[PDB]
Amino acid sequence: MNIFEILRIDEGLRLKIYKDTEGYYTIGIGHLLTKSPSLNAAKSELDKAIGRNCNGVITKDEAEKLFNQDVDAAVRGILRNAKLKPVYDSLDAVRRCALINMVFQMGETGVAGFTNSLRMLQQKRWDEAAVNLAKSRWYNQTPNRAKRVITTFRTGTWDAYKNL
Repeated sequence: MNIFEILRIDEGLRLKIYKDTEGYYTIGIGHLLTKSPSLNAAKSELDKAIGRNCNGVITKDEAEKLFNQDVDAAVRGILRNAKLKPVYDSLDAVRRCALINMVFQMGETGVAGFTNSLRMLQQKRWDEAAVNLAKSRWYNQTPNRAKRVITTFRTGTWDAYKNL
């Protein structure tokens, strides 16, 4: 299983503008368009992102294009972040997917803020980090998805997504 597949599972795929779990305008595979309340603002950002007049709808290919860009961006962001890079470099390949998934969801800034948990991952105290990570707004808001990432960090396997 790879990052693309895991994220495709956690975000879904929507070809029309929709509101994410926080009420923000999104399209494709978790591609945030805007945090503004205006649909026009969103359709505007949409057309700018795709390079065409979309009228709030895109194609599968266009979604996949945004998705590759976003994943790429997440990785790069991890690599350039002083708090994140060291954690990421210390981890195994599976666990690296878990960190990227959180960053894709919440931004580098948001993740860089889990100081305690990051330290614990770095030290490879899996159980402790899993408990610490659960004590967050992230977990309370999106519990099922959070459990999937968390078990991934805890077990170092893809079992949580093997059901799915």
